[PDB]
Amino acid sequence: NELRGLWDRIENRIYNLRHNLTLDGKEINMDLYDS
Amino acid sequence: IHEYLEFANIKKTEAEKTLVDNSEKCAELLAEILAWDAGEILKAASLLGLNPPQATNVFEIDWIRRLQTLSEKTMISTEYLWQMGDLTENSEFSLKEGVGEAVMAALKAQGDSDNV
Amino acid sequence: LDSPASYLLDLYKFIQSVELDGSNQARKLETRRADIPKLSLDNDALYKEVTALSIVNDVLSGSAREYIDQSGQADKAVNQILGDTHFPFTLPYSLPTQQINKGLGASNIELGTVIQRVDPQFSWNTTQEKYNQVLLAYTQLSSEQIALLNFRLERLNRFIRLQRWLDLPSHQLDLLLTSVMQADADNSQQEITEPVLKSLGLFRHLNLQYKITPEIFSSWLAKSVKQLCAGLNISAVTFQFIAPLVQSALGLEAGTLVRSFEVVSSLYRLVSIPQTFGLSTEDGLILMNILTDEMGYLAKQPAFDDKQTQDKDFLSIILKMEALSAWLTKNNLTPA
Amino acid sequence: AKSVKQLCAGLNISAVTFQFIAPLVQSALGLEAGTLVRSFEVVSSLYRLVSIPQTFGLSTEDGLILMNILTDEMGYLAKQPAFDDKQTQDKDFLSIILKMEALSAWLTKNNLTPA
Amino acid sequence: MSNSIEAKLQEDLRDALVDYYLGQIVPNSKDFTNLRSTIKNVDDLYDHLLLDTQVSAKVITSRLSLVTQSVQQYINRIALNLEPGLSINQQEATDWEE
Repeated sequence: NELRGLWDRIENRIYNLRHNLTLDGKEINMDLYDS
Repeated sequence: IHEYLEFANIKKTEAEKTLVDNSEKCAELLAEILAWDAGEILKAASLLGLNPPQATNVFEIDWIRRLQTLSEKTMISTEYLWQMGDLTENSEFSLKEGVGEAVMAALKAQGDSDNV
Repeated sequence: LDSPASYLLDLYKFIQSVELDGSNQARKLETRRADIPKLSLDNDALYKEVTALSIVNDVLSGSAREYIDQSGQADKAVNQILGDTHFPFTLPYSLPTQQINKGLGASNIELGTVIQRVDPQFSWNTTQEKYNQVLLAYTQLSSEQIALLNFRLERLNRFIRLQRWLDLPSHQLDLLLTSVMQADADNSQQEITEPVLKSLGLFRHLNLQYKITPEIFSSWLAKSVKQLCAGLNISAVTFQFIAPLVQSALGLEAGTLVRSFEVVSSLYRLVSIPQTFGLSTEDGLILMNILTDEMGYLAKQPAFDDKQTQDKDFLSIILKMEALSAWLTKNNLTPA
Repeated sequence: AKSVKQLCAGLNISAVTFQFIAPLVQSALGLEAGTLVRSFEVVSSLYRLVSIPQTFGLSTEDGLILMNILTDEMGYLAKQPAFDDKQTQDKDFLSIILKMEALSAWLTKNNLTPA
Repeated sequence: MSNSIEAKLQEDLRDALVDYYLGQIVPNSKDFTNLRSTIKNVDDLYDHLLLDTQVSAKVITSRLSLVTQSVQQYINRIALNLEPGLSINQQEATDWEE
């Protein structure tokens, strides 16, 4: 079960790094408002 | 509106049709009552039997109400809105390839800002 | 002294002397993946070298587009040949001139293809070919590619695999298509053709405007306790109009106890369709009478093979109900 | 054809104004399609005609009014930047932008319009 | 503008990748076709071309970083596995420490 949890963890972390600008949070875009 | 419609109706067969109703000034008052463009409204000459056309005393005005509001939804011409009709019937492809690009360019001219 | 270049050259002059030869790919691939120690411009460009993902596109595509030139198959065609292939499940017609005509035309002010309903005619009380423009314009999501509708059988299942133009799951198309393919009396596999495909534009329309579900759409396309319990959706005092409905089959106010599908699907039509426009049953019966001189294919069948002979077709009726619901919202009149 | 670039010039101000651009290319040689060469003597005059009136908030149809009213002609829009015509004091371009400003102030002071 | 980005992605996400994969490898070449069995998935396109396809739609960086990354990945990759058939001497195999 550890192999299957491990390879899925690295796939999720690559997806996050491939977006970058989240850091799984929201670094770049925040507090903006309109109207 | 009455003086415009009464003028549009003057003697089409015996006088005015072969004189194009003096299109350069009769079609001007139809724009002036709308405070709108006396130019692109002349595209109506693409239908109704080589008349201006104007003596169809409501339907052209009724359509131009919707052309004026569409012309405020988007900056597209009535000339291009005609192509969006012509493309319906499994028509020639280069006109669709061009119209899609022309509508894209008309959006870039507004962008994420507002512009014109 | 040290630089981004002294870091790079300490790799480059090191990899050059990794000399082992013969049939092995490594240099063959690296030289096929061509770039050189003086790629472009000069090393001081670095601050302006800041660029998006767009830098990658010509490194893949700029060699790839040479295939028609290399094979000698074409040359005057500038790029578009990549929209004109199928068999490797190639996804043809994908060129942006098709997709922007759906997405970009919505993205500004939310108009879509519905613009074909607006012009140049004075009123929507107009001949059949107009509705056949607009309903097909609502189906689109794609292009003239829809003319395409062991391998000799799987190439027919590809018409469901090619649902990719639409955000539809694999359970949707059989639910969508089975009711209309049962309403059509024809026997052979040609039943996939465009006289059925027109129906998905009405689904797309009612979804975008009113958020219906494929189940309800494909469904509408003593026993006294059940006779009363039908009053859950709209109050059973309306069933003075339901004894007039069962005359499309055989029945009586008590004798309708059999609740047959040809009758109860017509109850499903009559209870569902007017409520999309906020109408009561007494207002819906007014629109049908005013527009058609009859029940407008409520109480009767969904017109599907009567539409094959252009007889007051049901697919036009919901457009007329919408067009009047707009005009009767614009003006402070009432159906009564 | 060059029609994509002929339309894409409409980014700054809507291409429906180009009914006035076939009258502009008469300072060189060209036609509504035949202007496809986009030569610097023509496109720098597009750059003048699109830039200078917008400093005062004018539309192209208002800018053409000021030039006609002040000069009886295009006021060195569509033509060259007057630089060696200014050496012989002929309606010089360096005065025109001052007149556009002076009228933009007076026409802001009063609730009239160019039209 | 924010919605035209969708089309500048879609031409590389799909069009440039599938027409390359089928056309170049199977019929056309004496380039990839000498190695016909080696590619079947985007993971092979990544490993063979040294390029980050189908990903990173919002990211910005220097061209020098991409150039570096390709060689930086390759000098890792030849030490990560012994295909293609090259080998690394024990000094060179010590000095990836640097």
